[PDB]
Amino acid sequence: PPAVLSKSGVIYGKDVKDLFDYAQEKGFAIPAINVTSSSTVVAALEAARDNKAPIILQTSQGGAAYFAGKGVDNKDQAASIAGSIAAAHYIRAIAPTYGIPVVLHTDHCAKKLLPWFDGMLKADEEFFAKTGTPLFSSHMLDLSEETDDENIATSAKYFERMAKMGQWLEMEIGITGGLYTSPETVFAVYESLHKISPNFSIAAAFGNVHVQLRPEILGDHQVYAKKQIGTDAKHPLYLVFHGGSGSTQEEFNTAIKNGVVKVNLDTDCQYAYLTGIRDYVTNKIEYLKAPVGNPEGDKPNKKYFDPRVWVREGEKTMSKRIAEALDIFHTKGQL
Amino acid sequence: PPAVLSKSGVIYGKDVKDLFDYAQEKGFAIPAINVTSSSTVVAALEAARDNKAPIILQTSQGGAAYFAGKGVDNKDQAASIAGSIAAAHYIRAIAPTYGIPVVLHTDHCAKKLLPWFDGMLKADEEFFAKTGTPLFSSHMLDLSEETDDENIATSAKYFERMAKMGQWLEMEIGITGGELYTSPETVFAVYESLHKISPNFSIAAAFGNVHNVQLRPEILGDHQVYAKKQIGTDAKHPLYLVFHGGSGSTQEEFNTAIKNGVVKVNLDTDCQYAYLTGIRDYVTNKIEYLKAPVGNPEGADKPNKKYFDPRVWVREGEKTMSKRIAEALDIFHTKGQL
Ligand SMILES: Nc1ccc(NC(=O)c2ccccc2[SeH])cc1
Ligand SMILES: Nc1ccc(NC(=O)c2ccccc2[SeH])cc1
Ligand SMILES: [Zn+2]
Ligand SMILES: [Zn+2]
Repeated sequence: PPAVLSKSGVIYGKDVKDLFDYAQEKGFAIPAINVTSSSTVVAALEAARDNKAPIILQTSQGGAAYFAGKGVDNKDQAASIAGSIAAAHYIRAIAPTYGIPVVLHTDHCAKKLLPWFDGMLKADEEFFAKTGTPLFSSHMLDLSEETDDENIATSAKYFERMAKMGQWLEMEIGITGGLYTSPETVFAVYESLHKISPNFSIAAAFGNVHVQLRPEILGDHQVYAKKQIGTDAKHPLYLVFHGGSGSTQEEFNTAIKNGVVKVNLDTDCQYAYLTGIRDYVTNKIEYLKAPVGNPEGDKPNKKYFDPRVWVREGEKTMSKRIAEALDIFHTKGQL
Repeated sequence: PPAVLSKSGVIYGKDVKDLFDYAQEKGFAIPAINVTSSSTVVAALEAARDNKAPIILQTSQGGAAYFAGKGVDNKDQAASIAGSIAAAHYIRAIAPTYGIPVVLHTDHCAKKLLPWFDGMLKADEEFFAKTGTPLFSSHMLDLSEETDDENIATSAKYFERMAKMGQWLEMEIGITGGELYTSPETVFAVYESLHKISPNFSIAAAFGNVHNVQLRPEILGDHQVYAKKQIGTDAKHPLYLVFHGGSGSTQEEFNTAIKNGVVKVNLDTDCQYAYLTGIRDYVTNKIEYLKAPVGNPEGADKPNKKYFDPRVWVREGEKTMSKRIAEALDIFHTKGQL
């Protein structure tokens, strides 16, 4: 039973691999929560701690720039860089308080956003040089629109640099090549990256739109790589499940059995966080400065407009949503 | 033209004193905004960069506990400690991007809440020895409900720890006795004992600023005149004074306070309300705010993702909070001072 399960805070290095191996041994996936604010970070960590689960927090390119603020010019990725770095420091500072291991990750980065990747890496190296761990646990590349050769080459280039800090890389491959992702395509991703380090996961195109979901193809990848490596391991790969919301428990179940360790579903969470604040539409009569239907012409509506009151409703409704995912992915109780 | 006017990010030590001396001399005060989230930090920093102004960000005990999460038990001030620390790293990390000096401060901390103060000072000291600077620019102590000699005494001991780091202390004193407005005699007692330790401190007196009695910013002039003669200096402002919680004061009441040497003004309610308004005004798109099924174009065939994305509606509250902050930076003549 790996030490990572009894740690609290952001985890790095071997702790990330041990966590993902544990997920595969025990048959569970860990949801990946896009976070855009201290308030969405809080809702995710709280859902995870209350369900005694590990969790992945990730910033997308736009989430990271929202952490910087939308009024910060982002023509040259300076806002995604600075904001991903500020979220990283915030999350590291508060995450230990929730008593759970946390994987700090960054989301889709296609070729035209590699300057944002570049900025995080430099920061990671800096941090790594003075503290012994990088700043982010994990990064994603999504060169799936490039040729698979170019995607694999560029991933590998970045991965070499990432492997010096034992940092995890998630990479996405699609159906471009030079319909689903063929198992031999996935294996070429494995062949290059495994040469550098084992610390990497693959998001393949298996009907997950983001005409039908084909989670069993993830098993064909695992079987193909099984026979190529000559191993008895059921799961030679670490697999990731992107988007395509509305998939049922059986679909998530065959994907997890086939070695998926991580599931991103961001429209679910975005909508969930709105509802609690949105339903604070019933208190609209008490939502002007003094003037309230309840009593006074003259009442102080301060106990109603305090953001600590209403924002907490979105946190509450996001956290419940994440609690559902945590059970559906069998990650509840796993610590 | 002090250096601090040209710096980006959270400022410390003497840069704080410089900023306040420059506030006192050019006749402006600086709004202190309560933050409870990254979103609300962003709103304050954006309004200050947009209006070329320095700004103070502060976490109340409850705001700091909010940054940790309401789900985090706070019986021993634990949420308030972790949350303010985590706000400090976040604010320190993002503030340089907005290009303005930022005072990172903490709000009203009474006797019962001193564990929160202990936990913050503990973290400032570790961080100081690692880096040469504390986490927080300044901290506030509010022991006004305690006897006045007990207030000056606890505040002197804490101020002696903060002065190793060059940290700024703001202390509040009320109308209590121990051996109706704060007397200039009583105010000078505070200055007497704290100034021996370091000059990096400001004072919040009870001058009718409810939080019977009328608002009297003229007594803060009485404070300066009393101290000035009792010291011998000939400068107008031997005290750094702060204006707490001035519910709807006039422009002239604020001008009186500023010219009597107030450098810092906080009023929490307005910001809170302003942040809400922008988000509350996304009640005009209620019909687009359930999943997948939109009134406007097509039910269960037109997606609502682009409207319920929090990056959209939260921004609206940010924008209306910064407009109010911008109006406050005008009112306190802090606009454009960089
Ligand atoms: N009924 C139901 C359906 C789907 C889900 N999955 C999620 O929410 C999820 C998954 C990954 C990341 C974030 C979330 Se909020 C949870 C519950
Ligand atoms: N018309 C008007 C009246 C008062 C104010 N003052 C403020 O807002 C303020 C002051 C201090 C701290 C935060 C804010 Se939002 C601003 C505008
Ligand atoms: Zn993808
Ligand atoms: Zn006060």
